[PDB]
Amino acid sequence: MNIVLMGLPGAGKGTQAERIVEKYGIPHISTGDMFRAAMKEETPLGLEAKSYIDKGELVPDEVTIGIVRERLSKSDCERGFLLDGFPRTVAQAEALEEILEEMGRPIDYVINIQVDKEELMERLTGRRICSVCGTTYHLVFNPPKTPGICDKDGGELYQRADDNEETVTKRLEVNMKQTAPLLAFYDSKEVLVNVNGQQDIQDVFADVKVILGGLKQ
Ligand SMILES: Nc1ncnc2c1ncn2[C@@H]1O[C@H](COP(=O)(O)OP(=O)(O)OP(=O)(O)OP(=O)(O)OP(=O)(O)OC[C@H]2O[C@@H](n3cnc4c(N)ncnc43)[C@H](O)[C@@H]2O)[C@@H](O)[C@H]1O
Ligand SMILES: [Mg+2]
Ligand SMILES: [Zn+2]
Repeated sequence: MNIVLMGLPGAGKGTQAERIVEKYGIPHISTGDMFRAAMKEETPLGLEAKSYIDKGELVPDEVTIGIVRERLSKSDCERGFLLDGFPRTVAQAEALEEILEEMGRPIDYVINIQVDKEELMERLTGRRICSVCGTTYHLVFNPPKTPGICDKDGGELYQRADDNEETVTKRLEVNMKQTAPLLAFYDSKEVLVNVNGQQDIQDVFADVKVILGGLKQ
């Protein structure tokens, strides 16, 4: 159960990741989360990352590969893991292959969550996130039970700093450039599976379960 999720900004990676972790019991590894946590702490790594993240640009490959290698070296990853939003360049994918070869933990599937690009702006601009647990809601498509607060813990919802229209436009341009080469990389390795992310959340997850329920040790 060594799984990677890829998809354009807003496609539903984090929404699916939360459900995969709950169902299958493997740790969530999100480069986005790691960077934003480091930003909040204002560490040298965080202060370096912030410059890129704020513009909607990719953080350099070197630092990014480093933090993922470090995370994967932790004991919990022995049972599997769910990488969310990494790799997102071919150089990251190549380094990952080598790391996982050394570790003896090769990827089972790369799940590509496909959503029409024309949908992604509204996905992001309408997104609200729990400040306590980080789960995501959508004011139109997936609202909380009580406006402004999280169903699970009562935490206050907020809007991610990079979810403004101008930053979203950039984030979409940057990552769309990467789509064809990464798809070509993993289609080659015969681990790529496409899922239709343009469905109700539980229906996208139904399709994810078809794939992940098939895995046997
Ligand atoms: N490897 C790397 N290398 C270099 N730099 C890196 C890097 N990784 C990260 N970075 C940097 O860090 C930044 C942030 O990265 P990261 O945090 O990875 O952001 P991202 O990839 O842009 O993805 P998002 O979290 O924005 O969206 P998602 O697809 O997870 O959507 P969600 O499930 O919340 O859903 C979106 C919204 O839609 C709603 N929703 C979800 N599913 C559905 C559905 N099926 N139907 C309707 N609505 C839905 C949700 O409720 C929510 O409101 C990057 O821009 C970059 O600067
Ligand atoms: Mg996410
Ligand atoms: Zn919460």
